[PDB]
Amino acid sequence: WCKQSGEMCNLLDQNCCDGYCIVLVCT
Repeated sequence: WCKQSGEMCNLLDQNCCDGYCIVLVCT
């Protein structure tokens, strides 16, 4: 269950598909 790079993410518990969470959106 990955998160599209650009969806709602978390700065401590993010789970982007293969990038990182900045501010409030995965990349």
